[PDB]
Amino acid sequence: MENFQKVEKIGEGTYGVVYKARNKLTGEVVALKKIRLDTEGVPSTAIREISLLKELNHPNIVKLLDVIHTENKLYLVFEFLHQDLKKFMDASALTGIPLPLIKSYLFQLLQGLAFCHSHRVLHRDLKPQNLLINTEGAIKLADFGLARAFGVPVRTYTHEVVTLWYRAPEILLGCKYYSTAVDIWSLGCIFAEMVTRRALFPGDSEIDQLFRIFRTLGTPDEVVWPGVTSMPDYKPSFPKWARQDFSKVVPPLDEDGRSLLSQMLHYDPNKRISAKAALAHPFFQDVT
Amino acid sequence: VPDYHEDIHTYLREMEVKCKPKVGYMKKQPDITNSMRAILVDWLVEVGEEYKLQNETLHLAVNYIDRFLSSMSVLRGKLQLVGTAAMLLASKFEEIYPPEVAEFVYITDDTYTKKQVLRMEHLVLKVLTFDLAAPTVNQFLTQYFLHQQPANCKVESLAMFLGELSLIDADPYLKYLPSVIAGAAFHLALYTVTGQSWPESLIRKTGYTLESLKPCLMDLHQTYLKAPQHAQQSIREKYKNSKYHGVSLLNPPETLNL
Ligand SMILES: CC(C)c1[nH]nc2c(NCc3ccc(-c4ccccn4)cc3)nc(SCCN)nc12
Ligand SMILES: [Br-]
Ligand SMILES: [Cl-]
Repeated sequence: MENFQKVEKIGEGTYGVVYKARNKLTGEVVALKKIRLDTEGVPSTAIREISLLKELNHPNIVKLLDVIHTENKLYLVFEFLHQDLKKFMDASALTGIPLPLIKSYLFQLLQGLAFCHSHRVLHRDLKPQNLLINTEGAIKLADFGLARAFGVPVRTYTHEVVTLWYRAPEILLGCKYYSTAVDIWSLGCIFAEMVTRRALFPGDSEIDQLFRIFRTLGTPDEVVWPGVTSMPDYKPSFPKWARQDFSKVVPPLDEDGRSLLSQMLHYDPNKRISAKAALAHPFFQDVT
Repeated sequence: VPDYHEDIHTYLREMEVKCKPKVGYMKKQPDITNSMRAILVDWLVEVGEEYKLQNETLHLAVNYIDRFLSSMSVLRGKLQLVGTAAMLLASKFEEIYPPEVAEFVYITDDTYTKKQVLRMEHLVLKVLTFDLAAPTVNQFLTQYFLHQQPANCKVESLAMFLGELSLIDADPYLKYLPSVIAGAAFHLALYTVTGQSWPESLIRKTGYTLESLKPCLMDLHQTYLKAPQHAQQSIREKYKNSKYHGVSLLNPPETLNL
């Protein structure tokens, strides 16, 4: 730790505080993720982030460089990336982001995600604040504090997962099981968000979250999602909204982008496209 | 089958070779024996039952102990501190609601303090280089269960029982990879209950024939036949429960004709 000069706090995330710092010897700019250890010992979020990211070596997943246990603290040393997707979208809130850059970013995130999934890892917190962009045009998945190694087949996992705006309807309606599909839902929301530069479903409670989903995609029933009306938190008094046409919801999208977005935002987790199948979608025909 | 069932199987295959502990490590341990490890592991099965932990959590804890004792000498009076920290880490990795440190200290009857358990935790992490996501017998079995035609709950419980027996005895099971033990346990369970054999679709998926499984199977069959006489009995007592359909009371076949 004597080798690092802290420059400034840059954010928080799932657990701990994150700092920009400079290696004094090599000159390398890094990100330090700090955990104070003061009761249960090392937090499960840290144990998980670390073990999993050591396996996940991929150009669209943020690189863990080192773990240092100093005097009462744990520091995770990560590559630094100069910008996150959220800030990048706020600075393009007027001109827009050109569709080929959106396509490239989406294609890269899907590569990172398919990697996690084929390596039995659920991220469970995909949102623009956790997607980091470097000066080269690369985008990368980050903050694996809420991630988890999953089995084949899955059991029941933690219920209180995924930031509200990016949270899948099967979690909100209280399914016993969830899996890789929750990450794809999140990415669907992000795909739409890059196009419009505003969050697709910005709810302020669980019920309000469902209502925002329903207003846009149509209120799910037994036609579209068999078993939905029997789910724990499904209520027969839910309003029945009709599904909106995607060319009003995300106008810049072409035919293929509408089809892909539809498949990522399917109600039924068994119909929702996988990350690897999405990489083969015709939308990625002409990807840079 | 779910989306990545084949990609995950192939990856778990690669990882199980990297996460394997030294086959002969107990020979190089000046003060502990296989018999002391068996007593430790059998106690952790009790701990698992008492705190209602998943079977995956127990299999991981054992993998951490074996990798930890492959590189560090340990005195007999500290062996249970190693096991306790290992179980704590496995629980934080795998469980939604891990028991707390204070509870892990309590189940050792205050042999160790809270501070010792948290320092042992740091040491175990450092020695294992934070690599906790190890393939287990359990992870292989549950994938193999997706190839039953049709599913048989007696087969599944018996195969879990045999898989878990193999954790107790370092000699001989440290000489086999988890995917091999799971194949042996699945075939033996299948044969005991229905008389069927390791199916064609699993030969295709795993690349293992019965022939490749045979040495482990010979070992596992002996473990099964002698299980009522074993000095350690927690696993056996646990698979008497109706939750596991009393499969530990079933009679093992006399021969496998292999
Ligand atoms: C820990 C590791 C995964 C990591 N590597 N690069 C990271 C990064 N880079 C974006 C950024 C850079 C500078 C600033 C910045 C610069 C100056 C002043 C304030 N902030 C902000 C964000 N951000 C974060 S957390 C904030 C985003 N939700 N974690 C990062
Ligand atoms: Br210096
Ligand atoms: Cl727009």
